[PDB]
Amino acid sequence: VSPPPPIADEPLTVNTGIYLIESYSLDDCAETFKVNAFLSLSWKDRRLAFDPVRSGVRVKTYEPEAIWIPEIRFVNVENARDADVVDISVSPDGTVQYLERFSARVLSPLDFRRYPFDSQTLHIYLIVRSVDTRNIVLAVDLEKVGKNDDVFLTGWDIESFTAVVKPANFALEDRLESKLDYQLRISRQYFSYIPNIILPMLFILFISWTAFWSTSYEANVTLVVSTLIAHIAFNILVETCLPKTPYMTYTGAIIFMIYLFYFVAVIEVTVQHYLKVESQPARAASITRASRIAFPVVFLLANIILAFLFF
Amino acid sequence: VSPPPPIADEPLTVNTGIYLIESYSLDDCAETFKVNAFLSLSWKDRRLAFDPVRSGVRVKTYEPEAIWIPEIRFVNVENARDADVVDISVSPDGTVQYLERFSARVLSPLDFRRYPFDSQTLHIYLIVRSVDTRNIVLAVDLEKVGKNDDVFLTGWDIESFTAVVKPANFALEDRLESKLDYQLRISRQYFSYIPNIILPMLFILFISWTAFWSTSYEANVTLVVSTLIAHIAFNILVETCLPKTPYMTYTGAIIFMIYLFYFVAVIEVTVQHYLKVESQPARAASITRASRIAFPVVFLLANIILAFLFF
Amino acid sequence: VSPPPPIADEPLTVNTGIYLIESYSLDDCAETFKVNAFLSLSWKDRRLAFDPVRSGVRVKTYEPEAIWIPEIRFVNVENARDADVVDISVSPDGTVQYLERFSARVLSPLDFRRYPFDSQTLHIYLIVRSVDTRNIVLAVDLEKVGKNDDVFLTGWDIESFTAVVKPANFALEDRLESKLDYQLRISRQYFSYIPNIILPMLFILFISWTAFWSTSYEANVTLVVSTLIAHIAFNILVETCLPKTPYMTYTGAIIFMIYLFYFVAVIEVTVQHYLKVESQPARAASITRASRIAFPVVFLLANIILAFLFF
Amino acid sequence: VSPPPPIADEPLTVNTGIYLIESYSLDDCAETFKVNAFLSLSWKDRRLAFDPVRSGVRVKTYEPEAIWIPEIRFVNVENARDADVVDISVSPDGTVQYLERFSARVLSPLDFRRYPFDSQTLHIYLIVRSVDTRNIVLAVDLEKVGKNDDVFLTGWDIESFTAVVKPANFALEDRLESKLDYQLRISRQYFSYIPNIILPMLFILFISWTAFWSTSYEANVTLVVSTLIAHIAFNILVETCLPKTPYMTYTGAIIFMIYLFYFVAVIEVTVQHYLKVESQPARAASITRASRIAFPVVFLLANIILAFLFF
Amino acid sequence: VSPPPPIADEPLTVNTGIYLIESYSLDDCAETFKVNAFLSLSWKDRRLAFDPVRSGVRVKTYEPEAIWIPEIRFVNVENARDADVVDISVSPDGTVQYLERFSARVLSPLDFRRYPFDSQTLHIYLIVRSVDTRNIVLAVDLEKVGKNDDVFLTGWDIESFTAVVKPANFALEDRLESKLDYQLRISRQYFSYIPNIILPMLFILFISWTAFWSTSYEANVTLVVSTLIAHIAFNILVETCLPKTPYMTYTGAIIFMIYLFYFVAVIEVTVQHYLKVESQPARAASITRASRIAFPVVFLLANIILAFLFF
Ligand SMILES: [Cl-]
Ligand SMILES: [Cl-]
Ligand SMILES: [Cl-]
Ligand SMILES: [Cl-]
Ligand SMILES: [Cl-]
Repeated sequence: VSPPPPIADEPLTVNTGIYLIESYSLDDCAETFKVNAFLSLSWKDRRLAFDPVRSGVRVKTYEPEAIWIPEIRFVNVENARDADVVDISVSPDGTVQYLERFSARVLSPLDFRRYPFDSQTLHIYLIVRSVDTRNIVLAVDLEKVGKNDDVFLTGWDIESFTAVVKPANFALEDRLESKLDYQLRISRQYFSYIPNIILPMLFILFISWTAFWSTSYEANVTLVVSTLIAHIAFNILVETCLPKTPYMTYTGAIIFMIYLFYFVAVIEVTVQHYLKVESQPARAASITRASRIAFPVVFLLANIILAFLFF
Repeated sequence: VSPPPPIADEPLTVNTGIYLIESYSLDDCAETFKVNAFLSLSWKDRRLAFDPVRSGVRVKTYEPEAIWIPEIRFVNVENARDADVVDISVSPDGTVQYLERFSARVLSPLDFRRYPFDSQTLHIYLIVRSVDTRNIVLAVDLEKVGKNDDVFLTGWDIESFTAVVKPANFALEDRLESKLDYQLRISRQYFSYIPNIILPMLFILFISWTAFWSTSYEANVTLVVSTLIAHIAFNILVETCLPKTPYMTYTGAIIFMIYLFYFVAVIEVTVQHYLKVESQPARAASITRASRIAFPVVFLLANIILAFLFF
Repeated sequence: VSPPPPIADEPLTVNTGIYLIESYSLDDCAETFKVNAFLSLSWKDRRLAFDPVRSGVRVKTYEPEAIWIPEIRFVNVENARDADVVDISVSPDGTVQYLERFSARVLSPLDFRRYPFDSQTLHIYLIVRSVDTRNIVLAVDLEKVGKNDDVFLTGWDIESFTAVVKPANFALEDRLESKLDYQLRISRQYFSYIPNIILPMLFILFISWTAFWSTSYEANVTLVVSTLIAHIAFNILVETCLPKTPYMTYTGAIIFMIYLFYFVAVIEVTVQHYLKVESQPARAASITRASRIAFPVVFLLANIILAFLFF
Repeated sequence: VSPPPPIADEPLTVNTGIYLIESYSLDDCAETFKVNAFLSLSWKDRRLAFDPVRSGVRVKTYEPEAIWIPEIRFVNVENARDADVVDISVSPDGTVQYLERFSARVLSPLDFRRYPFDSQTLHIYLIVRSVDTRNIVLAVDLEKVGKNDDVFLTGWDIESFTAVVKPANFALEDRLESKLDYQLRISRQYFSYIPNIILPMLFILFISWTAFWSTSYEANVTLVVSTLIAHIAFNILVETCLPKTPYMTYTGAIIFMIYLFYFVAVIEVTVQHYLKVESQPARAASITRASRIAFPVVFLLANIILAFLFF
Repeated sequence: VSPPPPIADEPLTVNTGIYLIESYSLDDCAETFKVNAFLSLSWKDRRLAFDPVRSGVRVKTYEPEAIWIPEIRFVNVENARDADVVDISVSPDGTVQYLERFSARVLSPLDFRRYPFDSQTLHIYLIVRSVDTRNIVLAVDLEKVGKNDDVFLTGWDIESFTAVVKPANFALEDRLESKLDYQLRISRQYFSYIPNIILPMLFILFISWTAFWSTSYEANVTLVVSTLIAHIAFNILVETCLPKTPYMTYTGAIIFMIYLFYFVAVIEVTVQHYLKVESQPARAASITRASRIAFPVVFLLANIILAFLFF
């Protein structure tokens, strides 16, 4: 079968709808997520119009092979979606109501700048390519756009699932293409990061600052260097796959700062020891006493600056 | 072929049954489990009724293509099930007995609050979407619901496999959906956690408390900081992928408390040393002596409170 | 097509055979193994019997579609096997000789109690479900059961590949099922565990016992605590994915004992130091001197008890 | 069908085009990348020519089976591509315009010599094998070569996607092969390596150099050996799967140098201590004082030499 | 169709050829490698004979379905090769020339005894099972055996790709099988192991030997025990998945020896300290002085013995 002909020169409108049944496997490192949903399609085919009285039914059911069906695809998918046609209904005026259930792995970039206090807009791009006999344009049927109440993404809060009504019409490979943007907004559940990651990492850093209440060089070396090892080992324990970004992130800046702090603490411990050995205890004592305040104060200030710069 | 028509207006009843053959890959991180089972279906189609005397047969066998079959799907699956039709039998009255063997990856959320002493109810939701001509409703054949004796889930005790008899009937995209809840009750085998994880982790923490029987600051620094490293290294060794939860868990609270305890132990060691150096040994001695009791007592008390709050 | 009818009321016997070509990927954690083999099937169909006089051919070759073939499946597989029909031969009396080459991922539970000195019996369960007209029973053709000489399983010694001749006949989903048990006996190659894992782990433990020849508390703390870190780090290096078991294992008991030994060694080091500081060197000296013998002796004794208890 | 015959002795020209829709999974370890693209093909088959006036149509649409299609394959793919034919249009002169959407895993070697400041040229080799009746030659339509604006490779800057116009024509197994080289130029986003990896690794090395301002052998041993552990632990934390190369790399040379530096620092600490103990403090003091300058200077010089040799 | 009949009772010869296009993913742990190659087949089927004058063609082209094709399989594959048929050419005498491009994961055992200075012979076994009407025998067409110049295996040098001309003909399940051995000779690129693994590991061991130039027990304990931790941590950093072997390997022996050396160094440090404390400094001094030579000498000697025993 070939596409329905226009009455006049008009393009064929395909009314679309996506209804989320399941969302899962949001992979931060791959920048992908898996979706299981309904894809509803609607268009007019006058060749399928009938008289309900002379035919004996109010609705007609067809097998996909029996009628012409627009070839709809997703742009940002890894491999083509897994689809099962659920229903094909034709109304007296020739209106076709198509419904399929599909599953797909969607490629959608993420912004890590505010991780782990970030929000993301996931995109699902629907596309149709025009045929020789006529142009095909996509539209959104808002009554057929939504999500199941029990839809969840582990580690995320689902904000909304909507579609940008106006399609993007453009030329690709010498034909017109009609593209729709379906948007899934999510915000990361940051709660667990506080007791699990941030607080223990700060405790380890605070342990190193005890070296400012000790004049024992051997003990101070153990304090600063062993806490540095504990910090690295803790980071191995707690690490999750985050991809390499061409921009600076909030977490990246803090982590770099923590390393810088271990380094400066070694400098202080080295300087305090050298001055004592070189018969200058007054200088050594005033540097250590200032460090007791300078280290937590500079750390608190830098964090406020970073929090302000990123949020 | 379209669905069988009704006698009066009554909906078509599809009698369901799921029999577990294999259960495997219960992934705590992904909150999924794989299942290999039988799906039995039964309904009556009058258009299939025959005279056994004329036909010379008491039962008729059909290929799926030859007859109308209800489109049954699973709600909480990653991809649509891989199914192999085993048998289709039609009796003289038009009763169809359908049987398939299928494999599916099921998405079912887990409650980690009581991990590793948790129990879970895994769900397998069966669904049917109604058609234009008639409404399709699902029913449970509790007799045809079971599991093979050899069915095992590594690390779990399988309690029961059943279904909630009453289906959930609701509207979705202008059509009725009939949903059945099949429930697989499991409880975690916690035994191994005691010698493998809990006891060695406690031993490492108890080692740090020996610093309260020593006035050597250099030895105490090594004790507390090196045990903190041992704790982290031990946690790397025994870790399993638990996902990040928006709620506090029993294990999460304990682990945080263990870090807090290493931190407070450093504080004590720092304070005891500072008072000795600042010519106050009486204060330093009474703080260390109180710590010998305060540390195990507060630890035992906090654990009882947490165990009470979570169980 | 439909099954061959019986002459008298006798069930149809399907003579089976499995011949191993390749065995691989024995996954201890998943409790699965992959197999590549031949599945030979043989049964009698009188409708296919032909007179060798007015025909021409000695044996007739058929395509799977042309004739009735029993639906044979594996019980303990993840997904249905990938099979390629190699040959279908029909002899004058209607004896059908079927041959396929298949690959499958088999789910077979393992007993870890004696790991790494364990032996396992891997099972491949063949099954047939009976039909409306007649009952189907499985049998073993011993001349068609075996394995290729080159068959190897990395890390294991293949003892034998046999079948339990008597099938297990039972009811399931209102029909008779005939199940055969094919057994692949294997024993773990434990050799490498001795130089790679056991010996270095013992050396690390023996290092901690040197603390009984030293009265230096600072050195003893480093000895016991740093060896505990070395032990944990070594275990991270050599670990393999053994699953969590509801029973105690030989390795599990030894590893727990090693942790207990590090703990008791800290106790001793703590006690020896405390007694010296509390003007009791005689007691401290006799505890350390006894520990020099008590630690290796108790360790040797406990190991003998455990080895006896598990073997 | 067989290929269109030649008018004179000329080969059949197949005009090719590749348009990138998605690029993902650039695996440095496997030296592979996944691609989702359009493959456009164009050639003339005179047997397909028609009269538009008689036919009443200006374009003819065909199913792949109905007409002869050149067998185009990729050389450097893991498996054959997953392709979906989108369009086949025939114009009155017999010009065929073919379009498919495909996904493929491409094997393309990477040069690690300049990692992480490297640039790579990814190759996608298109090939056609000639037939008995006629020679098939590939051509590029650079207009039909491009990429979607949203195409991204995590951690890389996509510079260009082009084709080398001249195909490589050669004999293989007694037939002509026409090969086209499609090139995807990428350059690694090195920014993040500076704060995340290089700077913390240098800080850890600088900590070891503080041993040159201390005469305490116990503190110096801890400084050098504990920083060596911190360096190794840090490398475990921030590391990606680079494959083993038969050539020396920039990163490989630097990392080796860092280990050599830890070794020489131990030598210095050992020598300084030995001379002091052997009543030679003047020598010990001058070696340590020279090391304060020698270590950073030699490190800065060697890095300049390496940077010059590799860039 | 069925196989071509014999003129007399001669077997059917199938001339084979394998031409390597790509080789990749040599997995040491799984003992597998992936291959992308051409499989060329040639045999005579007189039923396909034609007169070039009548047909107007000197060569005929067929689709796989249209003619009888020998069922060729690989013995040592995981699943079955997935091939796409490239060409089928029949000459007037009925000589068929078949060509397919395939991809396959091949299971081929590796000898780790000499790792990482090892060489391997990878095998690809081609097989054909004979039929009732006639025996099928495999042959090698040497003009159709080879590899593309660009063929590479990351981490390996490809020496040669050849076939053992004489097939292995044997009986299996009452039928003849004709097996060919295709051999891919490779040698490991060991270069990178020298700066990346061997040299840093030796440096760490040499650091422990500095304890023989120090009488400080506390410093010596830190030296030997902390280097042991560095060694283990380094091994975690550089480790690759070698499988467990029932035989001793060169690398296995060296690694065991390194652990033994750390153990004996602790013994020495323990003995030296004990003798000093037990008023025997002369003995302690001569043991330490002998160790300065004994440790590097015994290490150099044992390595020479091991290198001789393994090479
Ligand atoms: Cl799609
Ligand atoms: Cl489903
Ligand atoms: Cl199966
Ligand atoms: Cl391809
Ligand atoms: Cl194969």
